[PDB]
Amino acid sequence: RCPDCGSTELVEDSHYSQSQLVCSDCGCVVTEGVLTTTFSDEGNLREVTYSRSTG
Amino acid sequence: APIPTVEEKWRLLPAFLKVKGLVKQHIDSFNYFINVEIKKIMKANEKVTSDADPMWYLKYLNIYVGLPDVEESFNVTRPVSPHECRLRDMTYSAPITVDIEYTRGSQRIIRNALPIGRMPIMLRSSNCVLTGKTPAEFAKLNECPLDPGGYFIVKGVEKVILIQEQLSKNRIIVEADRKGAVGASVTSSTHEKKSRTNMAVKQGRFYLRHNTLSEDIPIVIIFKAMGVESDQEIVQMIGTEEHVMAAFGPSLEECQKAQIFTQMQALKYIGNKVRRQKTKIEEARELLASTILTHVPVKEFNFRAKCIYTAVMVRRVILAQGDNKVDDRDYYGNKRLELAGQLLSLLFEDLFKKFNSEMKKIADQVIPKQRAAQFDVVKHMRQDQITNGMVNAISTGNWSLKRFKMDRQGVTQVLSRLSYISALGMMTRISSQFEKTRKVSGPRSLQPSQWGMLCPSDTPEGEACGLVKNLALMTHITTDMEDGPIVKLASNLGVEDVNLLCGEELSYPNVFLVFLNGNILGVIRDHKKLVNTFRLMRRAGYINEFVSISTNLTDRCVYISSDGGRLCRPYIIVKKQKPAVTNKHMEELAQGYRNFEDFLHESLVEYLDVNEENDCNIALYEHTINKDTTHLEIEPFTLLGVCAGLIPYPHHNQSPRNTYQCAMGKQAMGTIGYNQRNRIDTLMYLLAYPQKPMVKTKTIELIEFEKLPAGQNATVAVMSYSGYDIEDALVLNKASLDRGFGRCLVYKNAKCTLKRYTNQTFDKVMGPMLDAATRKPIWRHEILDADGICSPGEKVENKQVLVNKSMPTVTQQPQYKDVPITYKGATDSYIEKVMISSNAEDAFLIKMLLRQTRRPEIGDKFSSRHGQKGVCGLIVPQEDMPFCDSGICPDIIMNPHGFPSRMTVGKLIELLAGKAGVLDGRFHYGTAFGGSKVKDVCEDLVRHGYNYLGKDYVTSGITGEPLEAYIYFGPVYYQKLKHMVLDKMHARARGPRAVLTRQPTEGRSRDGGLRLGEMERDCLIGYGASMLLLERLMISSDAFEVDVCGQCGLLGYSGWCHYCKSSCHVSSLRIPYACKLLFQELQSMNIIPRLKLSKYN
Amino acid sequence: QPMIYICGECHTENEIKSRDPIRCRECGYRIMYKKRTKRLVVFDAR
Amino acid sequence: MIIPVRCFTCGKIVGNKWEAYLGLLQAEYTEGDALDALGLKRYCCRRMLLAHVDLIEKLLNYAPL
Amino acid sequence: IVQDEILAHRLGLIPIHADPRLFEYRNQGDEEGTEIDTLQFRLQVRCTRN
Amino acid sequence: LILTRLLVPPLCIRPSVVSDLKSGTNEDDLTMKLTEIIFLNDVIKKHRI
Ligand SMILES: [Zn+2]
Ligand SMILES: [Zn+2]
Ligand SMILES: [Zn+2]
Ligand SMILES: [Zn+2]
Repeated sequence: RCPDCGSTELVEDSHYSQSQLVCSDCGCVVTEGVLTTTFSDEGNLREVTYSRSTG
Repeated sequence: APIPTVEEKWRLLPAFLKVKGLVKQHIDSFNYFINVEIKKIMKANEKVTSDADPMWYLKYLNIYVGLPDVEESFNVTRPVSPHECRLRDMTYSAPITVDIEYTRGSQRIIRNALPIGRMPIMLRSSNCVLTGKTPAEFAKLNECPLDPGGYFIVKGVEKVILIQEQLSKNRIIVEADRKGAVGASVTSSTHEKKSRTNMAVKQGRFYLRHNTLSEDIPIVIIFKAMGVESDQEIVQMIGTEEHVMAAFGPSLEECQKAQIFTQMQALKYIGNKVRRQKTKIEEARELLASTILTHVPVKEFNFRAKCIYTAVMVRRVILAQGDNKVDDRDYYGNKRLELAGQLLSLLFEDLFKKFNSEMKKIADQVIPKQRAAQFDVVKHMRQDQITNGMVNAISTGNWSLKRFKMDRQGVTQVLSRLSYISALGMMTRISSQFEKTRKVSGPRSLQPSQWGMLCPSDTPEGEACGLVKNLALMTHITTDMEDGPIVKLASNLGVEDVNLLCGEELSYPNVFLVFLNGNILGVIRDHKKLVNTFRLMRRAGYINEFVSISTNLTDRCVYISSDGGRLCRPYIIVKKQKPAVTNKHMEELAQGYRNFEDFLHESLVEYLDVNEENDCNIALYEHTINKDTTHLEIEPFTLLGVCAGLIPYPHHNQSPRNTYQCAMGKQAMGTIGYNQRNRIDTLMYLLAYPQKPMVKTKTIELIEFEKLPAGQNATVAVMSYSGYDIEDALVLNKASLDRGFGRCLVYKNAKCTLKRYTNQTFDKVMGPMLDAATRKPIWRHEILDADGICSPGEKVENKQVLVNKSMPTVTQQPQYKDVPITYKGATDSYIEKVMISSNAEDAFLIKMLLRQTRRPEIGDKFSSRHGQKGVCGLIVPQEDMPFCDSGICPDIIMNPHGFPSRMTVGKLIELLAGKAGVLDGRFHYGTAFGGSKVKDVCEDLVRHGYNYLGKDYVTSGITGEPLEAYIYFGPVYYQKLKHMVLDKMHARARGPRAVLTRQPTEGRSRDGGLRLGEMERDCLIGYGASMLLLERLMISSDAFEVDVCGQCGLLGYSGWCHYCKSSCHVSSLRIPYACKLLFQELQSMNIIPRLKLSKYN
Repeated sequence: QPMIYICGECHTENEIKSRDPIRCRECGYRIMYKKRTKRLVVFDAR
Repeated sequence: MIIPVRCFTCGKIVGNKWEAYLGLLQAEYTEGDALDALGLKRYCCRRMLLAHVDLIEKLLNYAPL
Repeated sequence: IVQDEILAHRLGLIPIHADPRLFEYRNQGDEEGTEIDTLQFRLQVRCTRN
Repeated sequence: LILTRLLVPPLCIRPSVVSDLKSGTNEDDLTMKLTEIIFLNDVIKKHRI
């Protein structure tokens, strides 16, 4: 929601190669930047299932 | 009195292309694999049985591959076209079945049709549906008739198996070691084992080194162990020359130092030197008979042939220890080319052996304890094993054969669909065995042995320069023969048995050794008669035309090569200063009385190998024929490959220019085929108005490139204008680009899958989320249809969904979360088609073909078919372009300064020929080492009233005054490249970061930022800008604020130190996030960095 | 709502609903394209 | 794919003279005399008509229809 | 089979015999067009078997 | 210099990716090595008991 006015009309829109949350009423952002994994590590990481990781 | 010349001689080239040539190699190899080799592999493992419960067996009778089909239907096969396999993202394979007989309960049961696997079918093969079809039937199957084929289609992608190049097996190689010692090596490889044994002279004596021995042993001990015990016989076998005995003296002395004088003592010594895998004597004898020199066969423990072989090897080493006659590895006469056929044969053999082993294990596990219910193999004939093996080996490209210990990578590559020339050139590629292991520069160089076999100029510019090559226009790869009649003719031609005489005859100057695929065939005298008779018998037809025979007078060895993979080239036989081919034969060939096979049978044209042509004399032209001539070159321009054939007048240009031109033509933009509209690929570049070149080579007519051009002819004027073409740049006309010149189309693919999971739930597409305020879909869901799928014909903008995909989160009511396929793109795209298909897994595959129409602008890279790559510097209007007396304004203005440094006279010749052609309505030829001369085009120009040098009177368009110097106008065939400024333009905001290290990503498609490498840091250090470097590498990249405790020096969190359980000494500190990651990793490695903080003052 | 599609060889207008096996009458081809939209689209001659 | 309407260099209408040119190919006229009779004095239109490849019918052979 | 953008580009290159002096320049925007500064040409061709 | 305890690093060095497309995940090699080490410790304890 909006921290100042309290408007809950926050919309997800893609910027110029940037993701953030912004309200359409006052144009104020509440959370900018997103953390995503790289494919350089994706091929190195190994898979783990629930059954094998529970016993 | 000039020698008469056959003008129509070049007509021998197309006829050959009717039976062989560019793409026929892989097709014939795959046909031989699926028709002959597979049956031999099945016969080699026809019977498989288990040790337990004897009298049980599984006998294979005959294996069939059938026609390609698809298992989409429920337990029903259906003929499927390769285009349908491309669309449905499936494989184009045929069911491999086999008929067998087995024993269930000692009652023999026979099966006549039992499928066991699926073999991917190469296109245009014998069993492929595309062969034997007319262009109309190709249109009915949505396949281009001009498509070269020969590539596999797996999971919807087109993979091509490159021709592998390796060293010839079973051959002695004399080479220098790291310390300068000139030793020998032999890699004996049979159908079962491969072993490389070496011999060195490190201490004046010859030591033999093998992987199965603990320490290298003297050669004289091995001689004594192999039957021959007298030292005199050993010396006679080595050689009778004084220097030979002087060199072999130390070996005899070292042997006499020990007490080894009999075969038993030598065998005991070897067994003592034998590594673990009298018993030692038997193991030594077995290693000497089977493991060492596998290619040399012993009848019944008779090492006479092996003794002669090692004696000849020692003699060659002694002769090489003097004059530095060291053999070279880059000599292509000792190279072998493995096609896809041999690789697929080895892979199928390995897979069949694994399947038989698995079946035997299952039998041993099931039969002895299950029940009175008799076990049968049919209930365990796994059909997915071979299929999955083939699919993975073709798709991933990594081949791991444990039975042969072969670990190869990059065998299969994605077929490049940039243009027709791109695929046609990638189909005839050849990779090296080195694969960039070291910058040797030896094999990367251009060896003279590549004459007529591989294209000299065609090579990828970059790190792979010299390791990836292309075959010539007229070349052929030989196959394996039976080798029976060769041995029979050699024995009948007077070749005495090597076992009948001692090795002393090997030291005679007139006695020449005859070999056979590395095996000592025997000795002979007057080898000239032998070679002449063998060549005459091969020409007569009693011996296969691919069997090569060569003679080395330095080593005095007659090599007879009959193994496959050797490169051969056709040559016209010349006898007594006159070629056998006359004008009458060429007239009969043109009229259809005879074909190339008739030329082969009538002793007119014969195939020559590199080793064979090493001893023969070839003439380039008829006027070059002298008394000592044996063959005549068919056509010189056949030296170039497929890509290099596109170069008009390549003999007038520089070699780096030709290399760059081939590299850019492999990336040239143009039409792909007649089915380019129904084809849906991940990236396709098409030209709006493609035009065939005015100066076309004969190779272009041979490869039918004129039917599918990849460029346009524009009136280029070579001059300097406005200074916007300083370095390689070019100026384009605004009106030309406005009237359709250079207009291009980019087709991209967007694929989505709706698959069913383990639970009884499926991915479903929701309808467009209509806005209740306006009763219309939202801007994001505007292009969606009623079914939630975007409809063709509309325009797609950035941040717009194409398929409103929603997937369940469970795998009680299902909970669906939205994962729509959004369109990432700077510019708008138009939907041409939306294909919806259904696989056997009930997964709906939706493919949208987005289209973008792009106009040439500043930044687009253009080529001029001469390696003169350029970028559009300025787009001036039509009025600003200069005009001639006729009123023609140029479309492209190129810098003349690029001509002196590169010496591209071929471009000027092509321009003049094209101008003459467009004046007289003709197509001039830019054939290599020939073509239309300058005098002819000059006469054509002077006849039509134009200047005989291309330069015309031109008035400046800007000032309206005539120029002091004439401008060189003419039509040039310019081709646009795929390198666009729109796709290469990139800008990076703050954006996302990586989870491990909080830094921007790498690639542009991943929204990545630029990397200030080590060299950039070095430059910034040299400049001395400390604050700029700090802002770039710390503030703007991975800035973070950590909490460090001033007592223990460890890292805290939220102003608290868990180590000391206090927070009074904890202070904040700015730091790169990578540095904190390094500190944490070091603390994980027990290397604890203790930070002692202090005030900044 | 009647959703229409076009097969790959007979090119006949076939009406199928959601969660149906992609097929076509009087044939067995399994390539189903979507018809062009009826909405107005503006193009520039540049 | 198809014959362009305008010439790249000058801009003379040339799309209307394509099929007629094909007729001149169906007749006994060569390339040069046909391009002369069509009224193409400058060599740019001659190159436009001569170097053009007719690929529209090859694509229509693969059209849905 | 011809692309929509290529079709529009080909149609744009087609000259019109209309007298330009009797018309005026279209103002900025106004995609609807007025009687003075625009002309409409309808092209509807349906190909079928003979 | 002789280790008796192993310092397993935080999750910042060992990123975990939730691959919802299949029935699995993505964990780095350090997690697998630590899992194998703990498994070996448990096996040694079981053999001692
Ligand atoms: Zn606000
Ligand atoms: Zn502390
Ligand atoms: Zn149909
Ligand atoms: Zn023109």
